[PDB]
Amino acid sequence: MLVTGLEILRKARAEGYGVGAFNTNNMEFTQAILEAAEEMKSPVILALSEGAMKYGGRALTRMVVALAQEARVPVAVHLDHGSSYESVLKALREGFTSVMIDKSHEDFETNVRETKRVVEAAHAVGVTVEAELGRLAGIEKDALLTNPEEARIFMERTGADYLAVAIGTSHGAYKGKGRPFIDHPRLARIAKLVPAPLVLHGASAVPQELVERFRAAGGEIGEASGIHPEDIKKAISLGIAKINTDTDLRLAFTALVRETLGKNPKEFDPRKYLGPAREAVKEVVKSRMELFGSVGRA
Amino acid sequence: MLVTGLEILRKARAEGYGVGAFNTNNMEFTQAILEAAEEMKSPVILALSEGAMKYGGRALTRMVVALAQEARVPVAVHLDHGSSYESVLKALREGFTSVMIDKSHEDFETNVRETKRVVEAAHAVGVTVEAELGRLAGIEEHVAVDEKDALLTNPEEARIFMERTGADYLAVAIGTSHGAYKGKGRPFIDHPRLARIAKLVPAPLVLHGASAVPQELVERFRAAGGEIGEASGIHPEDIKKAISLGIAKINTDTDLRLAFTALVRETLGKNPKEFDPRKYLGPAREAVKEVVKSRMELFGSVGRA
Amino acid sequence: MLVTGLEILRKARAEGYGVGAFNTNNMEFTQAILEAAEEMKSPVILALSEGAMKYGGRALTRMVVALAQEARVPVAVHLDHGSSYESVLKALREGFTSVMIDKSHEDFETNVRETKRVVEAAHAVGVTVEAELGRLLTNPEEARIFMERTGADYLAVAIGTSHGAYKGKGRPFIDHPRLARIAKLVPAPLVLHGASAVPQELVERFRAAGGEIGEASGIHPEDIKKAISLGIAKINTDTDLRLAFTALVRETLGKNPKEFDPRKYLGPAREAVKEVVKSRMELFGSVGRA
Amino acid sequence: MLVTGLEILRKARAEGYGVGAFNTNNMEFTQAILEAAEEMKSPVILALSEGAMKYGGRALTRMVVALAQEARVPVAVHLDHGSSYESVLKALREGFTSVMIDKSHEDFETNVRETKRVVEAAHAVGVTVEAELGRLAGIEEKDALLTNPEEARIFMERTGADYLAVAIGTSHGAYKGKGRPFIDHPRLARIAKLVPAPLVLHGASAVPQELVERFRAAGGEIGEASGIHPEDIKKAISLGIAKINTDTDLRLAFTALVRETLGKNPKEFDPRKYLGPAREAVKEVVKSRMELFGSVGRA
Repeated sequence: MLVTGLEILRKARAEGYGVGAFNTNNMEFTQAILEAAEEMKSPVILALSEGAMKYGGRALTRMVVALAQEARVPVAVHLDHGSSYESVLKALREGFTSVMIDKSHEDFETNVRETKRVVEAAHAVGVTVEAELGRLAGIEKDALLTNPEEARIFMERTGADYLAVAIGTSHGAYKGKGRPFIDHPRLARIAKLVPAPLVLHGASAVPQELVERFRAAGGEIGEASGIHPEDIKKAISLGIAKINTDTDLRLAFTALVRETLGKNPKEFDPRKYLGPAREAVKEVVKSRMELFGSVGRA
Repeated sequence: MLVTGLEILRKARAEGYGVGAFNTNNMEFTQAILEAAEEMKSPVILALSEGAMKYGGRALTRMVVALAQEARVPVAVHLDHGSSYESVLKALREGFTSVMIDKSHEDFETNVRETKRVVEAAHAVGVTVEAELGRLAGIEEHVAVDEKDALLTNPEEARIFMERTGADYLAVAIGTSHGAYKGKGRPFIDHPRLARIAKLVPAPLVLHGASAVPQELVERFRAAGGEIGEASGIHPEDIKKAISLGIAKINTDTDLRLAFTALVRETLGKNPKEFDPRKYLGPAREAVKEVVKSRMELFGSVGRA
Repeated sequence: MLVTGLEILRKARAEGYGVGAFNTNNMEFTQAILEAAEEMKSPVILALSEGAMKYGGRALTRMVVALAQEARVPVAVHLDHGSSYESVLKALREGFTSVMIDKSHEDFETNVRETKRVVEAAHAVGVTVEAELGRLLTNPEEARIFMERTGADYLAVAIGTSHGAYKGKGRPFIDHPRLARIAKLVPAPLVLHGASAVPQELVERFRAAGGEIGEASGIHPEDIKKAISLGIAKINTDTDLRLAFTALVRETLGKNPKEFDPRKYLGPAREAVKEVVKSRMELFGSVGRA
Repeated sequence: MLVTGLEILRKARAEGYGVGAFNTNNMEFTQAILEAAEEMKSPVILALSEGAMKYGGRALTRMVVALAQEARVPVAVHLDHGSSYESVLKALREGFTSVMIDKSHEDFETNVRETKRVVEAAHAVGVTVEAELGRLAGIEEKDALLTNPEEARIFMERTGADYLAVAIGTSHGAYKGKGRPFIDHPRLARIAKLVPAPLVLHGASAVPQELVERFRAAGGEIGEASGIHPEDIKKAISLGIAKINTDTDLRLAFTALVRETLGKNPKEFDPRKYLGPAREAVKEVVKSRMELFGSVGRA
């Protein structure tokens, strides 16, 4: 059933577990993510960037909302990192149950202003909002990360429902040389000041096994590095209630596409290579839920 | 908008042009097909095999019906070679506007029996029915009494089959067959046979296994991933005459799969560092859209919406 | 959320309570019933007769199915008393999650043939079926055989009720012994049709607002309580709903001649139906069962 | 099929006819309106007021939108007289294809600010907006409650609104003015020259005598009911009115039938038996309306 973010994110933080948000751009990804959630009896978030809405169009948005409603477990549909008030309005129009505008690159007053305007429109129609303070970039001394104090003020001036924090993560397959630094003490401090559920983006693990599977097939990838699993577990115990995963899914999906087409030159039936790719995505989603502890939490 | 197609097809034959039916299995194929339809302002049929339904499930069926409705051109959603009564029932349940039961391999009475049962079920819920007589197998120009009663639709039988069953369309067997290997050189199409059947069967006619399997495409596929044999499809001119002769609905599947895969292979082959799905499914979807468009140009449905 | 009748009815009998199946013909009725189920945190069944489907059309079926999915309680959408195989097809086409063809009036064999053919089509698409044997009596042994022959999912038995505002004179008959006997031979959930309470208070209210009603007679509460305990898991409800609705439309229009705003007389009428549904859920014991 | 108001209205004004917008509050009304539009091969607008939003809830909004998409004729779903930005947002949320806010009671600049903000939100979403300037009041003081033409042109230019609702004499209800309601056509004709965008006429029910008396007969009471004369509608359209709203005529027709069936049959309590013919009467009214507006066959 369709629900807002706040719904399940609160029980998540109060219960000491995290709910995974997974990015999707088409049918096979949406199925993999929802079946995984059904089998694991876990709540889940379908994340759709603006890039997704562009590639997906009406086909994607109506289907995600439709499958989300028809699922037996709680499912929210979030627009991730919206870039404008107008983008947010389109997400509200397409039935998203949670939205967010990324103005973390703006000065404080501008971020508060943009965010607050989004909060009023979203709440006006029963939708929840994820605010964003600090910039997603790996590393403190320069204070490019979330200021816990500013975080409480941000949440108070805007009336956002949950907060995305910058403590060391970043999108993509190269989050750092070796194990990326995650500022836990900073996270704990923010958590003491912001009781609202916390959000962790750019959280892919980029597992070595997966990195090698990609190479073994199509190949070509550098010193890829993701967020260490132990850091995910710790960040969640401090208050992270929502964790996004996009890169691991893309990698798993393409690795299977390449090995299937590589091993079967004569093959030209789409489902024969996209189906296995879909399965691999579903498996990734499940270990992800197991990792976050959202299993059996629906 | 969502239509049953009978009206789409009736106007197709009445005006001597064909409407393309295109197989889909996911989002990318559905978008390409429908966009190609919006462009060209052409009516179109979204075809889903039983394999598509299993692969796509509710996600696919729900999406195809929606979108079909939203479209600004006439769109029909057909089952295509339904294997059983229960298969047709699943199609009715998922909102298809036209179903098809394939019992061409069975004797005449069993075909009629099964088909008729489908017509009653479909018509009870405002859905149209396509039925086929004769096996879709290729034939050379050597066989005598073979390319007659043995294989290929027999006109007299056609009229009778269509009358005993309440079918609305009728797929005919005149030399076409599925897959990329339709026959050495230009596969023979029994045009006179099609002509006779049309003279006895007024209902719109349907042509399956009609992919063109263009050489350039074959070579593009080999140039990338590769490995395909002496691909041979139905000649464009045969498609034109057949259409001028009463063929109102033409199914295309192989051409789309090949184009889509050709592009996936080359994009992934050219950019090993790529793992963002849309980077290879996007250009693959675009190649499918272009295939559909040219297909509509060949069918004469451009601007017929 | 939208589910088949079996899913909801199976647990009902296994838990010792009954689920109400309330007939709807339009928006206000569908809302009254769903809002009742939500507040009572109870599973519910929306029943649509062939007349309902005729009157409401695709406007009604689309809506009922949509509201049911979005419901925060388990909801089933039933064709109730289908008169033909084609009628059932339509119900499956419109997204119904449960169907039933009424062939009780036919001979056993005809009933079994007709019903078996419905079970085959519905099951083929994941929809469950209710089968009827008797007149709104039923032999406990005929049921067992009837059920095993036609793989139906739940059975409605003739125990002494009758769909109408006059189910007898003194008190309507409810052969509890006959129920237990069949409940012993049929483990599948049992259904009770024509079990309206046609309350004295409502009859009086209906009359006070103009409008005539004969010696109204319905089923007694205790009989429902006992029938349920014995195995009745689904109780069809309609008459009482129409009465309350009409009772209110009348007095509102009578006490306000200048009133021509539809929501002014249909709204309080919708309210009365919601209240009947709630008390109906209490009686069946489905409150807080979602 | 679902379309915004602007599509059909622009065509209407150029071709010289009007498209009817009919208020609905439940299923029966929505069915009556759409069936009439289908049978008349006419485009139609389904109008929902905030009262409708409250009364029908999500059940009504989702149904109206779905049936609109399904129809074989152009159908727009408009919010009529939204009372706030938040209200307009909800309407965008529920899939409406045209919205409007009514702050015409406020001063010009406040009205412009409020409308422009609504325009930006709707257009960003592919939805069109109807602006309102002036108070809907009957007349026989000058510009105290009427639509100042030159002000309209300025109103439309500053607020990128798609169409304009004018106050040239109409008002809501079944009591529009003693005798024949006065319609300030000249006022309309001037505004029309200053504003090329399609015009809208609210409070335009005819309140026909044979329906009023029909109501009294086997029914309740009603004062000296009076609506806009058919001629005033026929001409207002020739001068640029592309959209005409009807609400009261439908409520009356519907209640009249409800009252007659119940009154003539005290034993009746099957809702479909009294709502059904009520729905048929509203449908006949809608059909006559389309005929009057000149939209038949314009689908």
